[PDB]
Amino acid sequence: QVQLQQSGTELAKPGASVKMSCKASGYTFTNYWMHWFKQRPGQGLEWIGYVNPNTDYTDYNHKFKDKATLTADKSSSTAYMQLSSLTSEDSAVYFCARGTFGNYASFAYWGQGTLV
Amino acid sequence: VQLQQSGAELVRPGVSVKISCKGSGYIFTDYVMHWVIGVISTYYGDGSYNQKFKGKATMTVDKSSSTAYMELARLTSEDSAIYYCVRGENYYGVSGTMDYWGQGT
Amino acid sequence: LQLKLGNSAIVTQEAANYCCAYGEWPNYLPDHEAVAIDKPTQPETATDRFYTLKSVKWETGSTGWWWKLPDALNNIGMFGQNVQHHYLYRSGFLIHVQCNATKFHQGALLVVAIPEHQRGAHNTNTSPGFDDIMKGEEGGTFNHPYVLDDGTSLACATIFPHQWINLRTNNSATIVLPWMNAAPMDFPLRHNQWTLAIIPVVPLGTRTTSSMVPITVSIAPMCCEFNGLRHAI
Amino acid sequence: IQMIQSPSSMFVSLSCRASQDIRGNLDWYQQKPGGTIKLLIYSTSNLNSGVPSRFSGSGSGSDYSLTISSLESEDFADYYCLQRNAYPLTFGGGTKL
Amino acid sequence: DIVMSQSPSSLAVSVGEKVTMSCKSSQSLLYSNNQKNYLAWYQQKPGQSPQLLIYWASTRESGVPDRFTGSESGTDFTLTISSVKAEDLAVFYCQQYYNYPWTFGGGTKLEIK
Amino acid sequence: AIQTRTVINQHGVSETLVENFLSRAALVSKRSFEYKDHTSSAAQADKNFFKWTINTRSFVQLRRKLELFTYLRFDAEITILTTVAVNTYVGLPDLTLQAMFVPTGALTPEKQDSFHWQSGSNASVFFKISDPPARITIPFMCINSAYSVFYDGFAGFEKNGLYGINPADTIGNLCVRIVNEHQPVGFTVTVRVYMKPKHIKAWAPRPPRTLPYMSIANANY
Amino acid sequence: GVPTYLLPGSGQFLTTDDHSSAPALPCFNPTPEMHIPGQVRNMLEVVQVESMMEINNTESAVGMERLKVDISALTDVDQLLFNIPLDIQLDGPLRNTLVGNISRYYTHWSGSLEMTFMFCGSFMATGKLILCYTPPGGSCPTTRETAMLGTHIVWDFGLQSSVTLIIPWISGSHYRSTNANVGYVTCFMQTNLIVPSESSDTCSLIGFIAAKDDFSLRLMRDSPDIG
Repeated sequence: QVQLQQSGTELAKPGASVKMSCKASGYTFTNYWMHWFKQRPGQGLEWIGYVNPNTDYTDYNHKFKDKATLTADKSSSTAYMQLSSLTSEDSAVYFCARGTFGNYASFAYWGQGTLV
Repeated sequence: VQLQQSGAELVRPGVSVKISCKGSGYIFTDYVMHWVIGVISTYYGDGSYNQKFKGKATMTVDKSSSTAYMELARLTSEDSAIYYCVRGENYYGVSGTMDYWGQGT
Repeated sequence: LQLKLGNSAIVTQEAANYCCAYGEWPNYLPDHEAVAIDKPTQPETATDRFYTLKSVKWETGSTGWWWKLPDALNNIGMFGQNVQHHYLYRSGFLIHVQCNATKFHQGALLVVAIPEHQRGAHNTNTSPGFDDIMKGEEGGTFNHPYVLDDGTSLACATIFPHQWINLRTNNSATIVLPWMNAAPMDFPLRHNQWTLAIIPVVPLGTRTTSSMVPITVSIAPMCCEFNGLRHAI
Repeated sequence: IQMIQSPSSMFVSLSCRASQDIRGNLDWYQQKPGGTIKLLIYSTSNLNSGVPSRFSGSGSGSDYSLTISSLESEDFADYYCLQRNAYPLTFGGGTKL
Repeated sequence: DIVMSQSPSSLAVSVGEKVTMSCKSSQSLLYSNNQKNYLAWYQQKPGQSPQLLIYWASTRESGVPDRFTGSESGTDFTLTISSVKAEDLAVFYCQQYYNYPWTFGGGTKLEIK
Repeated sequence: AIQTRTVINQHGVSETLVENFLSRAALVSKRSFEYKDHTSSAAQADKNFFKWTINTRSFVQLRRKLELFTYLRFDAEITILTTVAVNTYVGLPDLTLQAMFVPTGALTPEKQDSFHWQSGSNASVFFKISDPPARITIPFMCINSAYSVFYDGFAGFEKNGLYGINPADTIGNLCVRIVNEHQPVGFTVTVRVYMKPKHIKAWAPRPPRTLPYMSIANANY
Repeated sequence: GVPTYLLPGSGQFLTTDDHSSAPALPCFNPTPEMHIPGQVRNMLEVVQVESMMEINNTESAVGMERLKVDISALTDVDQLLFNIPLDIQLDGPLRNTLVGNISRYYTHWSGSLEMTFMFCGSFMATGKLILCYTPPGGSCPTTRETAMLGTHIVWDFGLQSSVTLIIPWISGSHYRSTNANVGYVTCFMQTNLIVPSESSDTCSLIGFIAAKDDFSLRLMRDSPDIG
């Protein structure tokens, strides 16, 4: 049994920042990359970036290079993603997925979402 | 060795008739009543009819009266011929020859 | 690393294997004083040649091939001319199957030789005719290879003499076939004893489209003899 | 890279093109309206472990397609496609089914 | 069905000759146990019922004079009258009774001159 | 479904020999000829016999078991069992039969009584019903050295030939009749024939068949 | 002459008797024997031939896609590929083999077996598997960690392409219900598959089976395969 448990929903005034989390349990952490997604309601999904919890090395989409930051925590088995400089266009649901052992970016396991 | 039967009759079409052949001069339940090729075999027998005369002819036998009846339902005007009985001969179960003939009706 | 039989030569062998169909070698017949004794010819010096057939094409969607060995050689050469006007023969064969792929292909073939392979037509009551069996030099194609086109099994089809061509390990197979028949000599234009059949169990693949990966079959009549055609008086 | 979703809605041979060739390397995802996503097809021909057999995928050089034989009650969910040839990863549009 | 056709088709002869007449059958009429061809020969004088002359194609009925003896083989049949007389005017019949249904011959009427 | 287990100990390999595998007297042909009419023709009375060719690919219980091999060599050992039936007397008669064996190249009879049943050059057996049943062994009568079970070829040298029929494979039918010639009008005589293939030799095993049969002349699935 | 009396059981007809018979044609010489190659004398020469099994025990696998299991580069590092229940009489991978069609005619069987796997990927591809055998006592393992503590081999198919696993002893009968859990041969993934950028990412396995030289059969009955 593999579970990806995200936090609840919240909102913020424009100009502030906010932080989320995707706590993973049921498998071996620090082997699988942790990707992050964005779904504006009424539209398709969109890729943000990932974090490598083994080596703490990240890689972002070019559109979301200055908005989001991506960290990882080995002790509590939790992946965080903190936004910055929120506007009205940064209101969507936010997903987290697990990659593959061979780093192939297949997305068998998902989260439930966090509305902003 | 004499086969006496009904004399002569002719009706209008739509009426069923009956012809009876009285056999005398030989012992009964040993021969097969032909009709000139339906047989009756005279010993609790049903007999095999012809295919063309299958629905037209229907017949039975009376062992005590020594007669061989024959019914013909739904007569037409094509029936202007002579229908009568032959004694036949039945040895082992095979149908045999055609020995003595009837009078004529 | 080669093998040479008379006129033709094959330089293509990786290693040598000599499958024997049932433990025996093709050999001449003993005590033939009662079977059409007319001094049989023994044309062993003039017929033993590798008649290399055409190259067939193995893709992903392929499903098998089959030849019939007295039939595929009826119209070729010194065997194909001796098979008319000699009316009886007795021979055994030697088959060399060899595909050729690189170190990036993958797959597996089953090279089996089936004695008296009576075929059967799918989902009808009409037995097949002369033009569905006697193909000749071009072979055929399995319609339903999983049942070997006669209702039997392919999983149990290793009871016949067989070898494997696993493209990771090797690319060659060699079967030697003796005379497998009830009668001592047989009629060559209407009866076919053996049936060579190659079947891809695991289909091939690569990143690009499926390659041609050609397969080449070479047949050689080993110890052949026909009747006698020239007599004293 | 840009990918297009060739039908926009369907009321079942839905397909998708691409800007370039992607050499297979395409997945098919389905999103239930509750908010759960699971994949169906990966590497344009295989199937996931735990999907019913009706779904099937077809492949080409650059123009790929999903194929369903028979429909179903809770089959009605929008279908996405993903390329993984080169970063960044681009999804499709989706067919509200 | 076995058809019984007759070839001479109502011959007309004089008194004192020796006459025969053909009867054709479509197939074999040999009974196996008997090894005897089932064939009956009749004679109907005008105004009365027919009468059995020869049965089994070669056996004379008791009560028949010796001028009536005819026999053939194959699928062709005949009856031979030794002496044609002025009282033998009839339509002669040949019958097979080997297989149901039993069919009669064509009928050969004798004309006495 | 109760799942039970027991330790099995056994020695010796003599129940898997080919001689012990292909035996034990399977029924091959059961057909009865009966009488219901008080009178019959003289042509129906010449059709009170039967015949059956001894090509034994009739019952698929033994056909599938026989097609594990390619060439076979054996002999027959026929056994003919005869019982009687009804439809005011209830006791059954005691009557004599004949079972003539016609090999290849001899003429089979076309009638119940014909000069073929009296020919001395074929082995006829005369048995009653109130005896133990008749038994005849029939030797190996192919002209090859083995019976070809599967034959990959055509019969004659022409286009329109039957596929997969070996002309040198048949043995030759046997014919059974009642010799009493009196037409028992209310009875029914039933004849059961058995075969025990013995002195078995077998060559070249084959994979067994999975899909069901579709004809008795070929393998069409 | 000699005085005789009849026993009870005189004139009966067993179908399983061995007595002589009256010859139909005395003084008839059959055609003499010829050396036809490949004579079988015993039906244990047929069950000792290797013959492939149906590893792919999923449902709606139609055709000759049952004879192989596909492993790909997008697979997980700890999951099972297959398991073979060692039941000859039951449905599964060993029903339609060569050892499971001859032993339908006989009731009791007991002997040792011999399995053989074969990897059919490209020449470049590597990786490791693990092949666990479970005796008839214990149950089938579900994780790789609990499966390692049994009897296992760690098979590296980058160097070899065939392995051989010896099954120690199986036995079975029909018990008029049916026995079960005679053993399992399960296979887990050890490392992920490694292919270059030119070979395909999908590889396949093929499994074989053949009885050893101490297999045995007894009490012949009739097969239910065609009835």
